[PDB]
Amino acid sequence: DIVMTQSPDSLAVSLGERATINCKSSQSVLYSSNNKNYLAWYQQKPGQPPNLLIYWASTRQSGVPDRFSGSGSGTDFTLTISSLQAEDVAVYYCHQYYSSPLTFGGGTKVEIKRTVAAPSVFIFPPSDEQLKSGTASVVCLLNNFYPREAKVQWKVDNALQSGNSQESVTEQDSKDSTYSLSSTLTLSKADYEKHKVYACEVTHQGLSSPVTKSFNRGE
Amino acid sequence: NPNANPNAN
Amino acid sequence: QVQLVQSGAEVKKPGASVKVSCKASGYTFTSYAIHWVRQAPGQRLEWMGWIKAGNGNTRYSQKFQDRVTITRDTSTTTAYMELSSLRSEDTAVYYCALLTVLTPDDAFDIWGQGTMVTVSSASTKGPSVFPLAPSSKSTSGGTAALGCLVKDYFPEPVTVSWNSGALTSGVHTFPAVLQSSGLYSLSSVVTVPSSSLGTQTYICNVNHKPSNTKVDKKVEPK
Repeated sequence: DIVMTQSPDSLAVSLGERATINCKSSQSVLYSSNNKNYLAWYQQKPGQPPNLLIYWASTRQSGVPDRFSGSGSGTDFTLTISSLQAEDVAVYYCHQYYSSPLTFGGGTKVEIKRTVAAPSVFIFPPSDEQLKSGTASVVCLLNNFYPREAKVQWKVDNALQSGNSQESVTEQDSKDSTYSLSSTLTLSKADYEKHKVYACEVTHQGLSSPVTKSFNRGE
Repeated sequence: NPNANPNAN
Repeated sequence: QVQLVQSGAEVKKPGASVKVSCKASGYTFTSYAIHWVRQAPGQRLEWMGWIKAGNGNTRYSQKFQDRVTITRDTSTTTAYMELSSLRSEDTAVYYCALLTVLTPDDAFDIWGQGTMVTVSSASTKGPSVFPLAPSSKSTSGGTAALGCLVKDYFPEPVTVSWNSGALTSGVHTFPAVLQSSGLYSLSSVVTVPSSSLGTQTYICNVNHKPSNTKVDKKVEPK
């Protein structure tokens, strides 16, 4: 088969800078009868199908912005984004449609380098609907921050918690290049009702000291 | 020659 | 509008079979070939085969040892792909697509939304939906955060929209987490003006096709 290999596996550049992705094929993709390179580039954002950018190695499909261009011949090709925009966050794949089976590259994760942005912290107490089922989920939201690294600790009546929360961080945002994170603290209704103060303490590079959002179990 | 993808002419 | 619509996510037990559909519309069905490509979690796109919609000829990838079967129904302008003897490695998102339709006059490339298939002995379970209501404790700088908590479901995915797709800006549907129970959970949040909470309506639309579960939850202040 025709193995496709991309370099680098991931890259990070600032907004407005140039980004380039290399793709090599284990054998030539140039067809001698029509002198065309059976190579394409695809863009894939999380949860979406791929989106064709370049075909015939260098031709850009009608709806693609001009800042995307492709070059190469035979066994070596390069995708160029002349001015990286926030919405260009994606994994980029090269693809050969020369010999069966059709094959794709390993993908190249493209990320934006951004200025520091402190998170906006929100806290949601359990819904009365959920409490009727006997469980209490307390959600702490860290919204639109950068860099991705952040630290969140739970405190119930000012006692540091351990072993009852789970975290999830989003992909990089396609508009402001930030990240968001949720920390969900889960207790039983009975255990939840034995304490007053539920606090979410947040540490991030954009903050000079930890920020705490809290509430008293009585609304 | 190309086995390829019938959709690529 | 060339368009490809696939069937919904499913859970299958090891050794069983799965059949995914691909409804095509907006073009002459029989003049192009429909491919099937899968993408295992954290993996590259992998081509499985294609079928010419007209004469129904097929070409498969040898790497599947001929447990793939691509068929096509012209009257229903729909293509199908059946994968038998499912193993743990077959858990993936299965796409149908018209890859690189290239002509001198016009060129295009269309994909289905994908169909997530999970190979597991565990049984399906629909999610519970709870509101993450806006309040003083979730206001900052005149902004208010609200959302929906989608708890205890299997397998993935659950899709979340707001106002039937009319609200997308500032939305964050977090990657699901695996709870100690083996069931998944996620939250979908959005930030809106605090001043318009009394005049605007925010409804999260939760869909879990494996269990045929559709839930709309109006998120109201306090």
